[PDB]
Amino acid sequence: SMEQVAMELRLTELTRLLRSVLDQLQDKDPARIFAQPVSLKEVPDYLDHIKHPMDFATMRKRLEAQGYKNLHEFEEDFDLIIDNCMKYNARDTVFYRAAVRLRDQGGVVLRQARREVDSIG
Repeated sequence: SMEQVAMELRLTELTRLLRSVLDQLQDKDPARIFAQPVSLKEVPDYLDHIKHPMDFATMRKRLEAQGYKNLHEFEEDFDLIIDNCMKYNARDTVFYRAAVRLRDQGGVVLRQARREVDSIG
């Protein structure tokens, strides 16, 4: 139907905006701490601690299958990256501190993305 096509054009445009948002978020992680999944070879107990792992590569695979229906879903996954790290790692670590910085800096980007998703519809 033409209605289905139009919904698909909206999904595609959301996907384009989310890709730019994701690049901007990942620049706030110049150390690449959050680039890839936590390795189960190197942290074999990780899944006893963290139930829903997340990382930027995993987000990127989802995005390119147009798997985010809205910004809420995308923010949930970004929040998991930060929140998993701040539970698994202690306050006095390079990992926890990188999370806090990504959160603070990413909040700016997300504040305007929420306005752009609303605005462009």
